[PDB]
Amino acid sequence: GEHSVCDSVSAWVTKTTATDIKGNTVTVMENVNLDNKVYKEYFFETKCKNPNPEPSGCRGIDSSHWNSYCTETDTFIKALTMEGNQASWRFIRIETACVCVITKKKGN
Amino acid sequence: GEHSVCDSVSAWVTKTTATDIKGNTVTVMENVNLDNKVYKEYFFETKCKNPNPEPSGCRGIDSSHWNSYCTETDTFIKALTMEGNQASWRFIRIETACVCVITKKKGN
Ligand SMILES: CCCCCCCCCCCCCCCCCCCCCC(=O)O[C@@H](CO)COC(=O)CCCCCCCCCCCCC
Repeated sequence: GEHSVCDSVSAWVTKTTATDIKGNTVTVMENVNLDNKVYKEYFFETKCKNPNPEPSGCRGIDSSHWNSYCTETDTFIKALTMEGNQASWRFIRIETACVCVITKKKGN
Repeated sequence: GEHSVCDSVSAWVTKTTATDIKGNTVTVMENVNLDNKVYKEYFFETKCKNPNPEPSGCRGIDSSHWNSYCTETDTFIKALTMEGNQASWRFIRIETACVCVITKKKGN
């Protein structure tokens, strides 16, 4: 009977553009060519379903002492890309989890 | 001014063994040998450093109504695996974040 403190939505997605590990925005190839056959590029993306499952932020948080919200953390997936017209293999930034972050309130 | 609810540790790693997408334990290659160019397989994994970063469980949790602990979640990354003579690409699992899990009482 377990709950996560923030709700997530995971799916397989394709991207046309992404941002690599170092920051460059880069075109992500529709297809890739390995072992004389073509494959599409898919990515397992996990986003936040919303930033406040509970009206007071993350779930099960002590609201009296903590303000909170849920936001995503990234992973880095190797993919075939292109910056300008130079094609290269790079690690690109895919959202991989939905995590709660807290701000010690003495104000909000 | 902000804090994580559970802490995490990330690094780029090599894998000799790995759990596949269908549940099987499989062995990852040393190198991917493309066009007579060869590349090791690097994976970005994030783990928790602590199932409970605070005595109460996860940080900021209303411990009075909720029990809590932080655990890894998995992403799915294509790696080149082998069993003996037969190499194949398969989605293996990689720990990508530390999330807080809660159980006790309220719901909503
Ligand atoms: C069913 C079988 C079908 C297979 C087709 C796949 C379809 C799925 C979609 C996904 C597509 C991906 C396919 C992958 C195919 C592999 C091709 C091999 C080519 C190798 C080239 C390569 O490996 O890519 C490398 C560039 O050659 C990049 O490797 C890096 O140089 C090494 C790691 C360095 C990390 C540096 C960061 C340090 C910062 C500290 C950490 C803080 C972080 C914030």
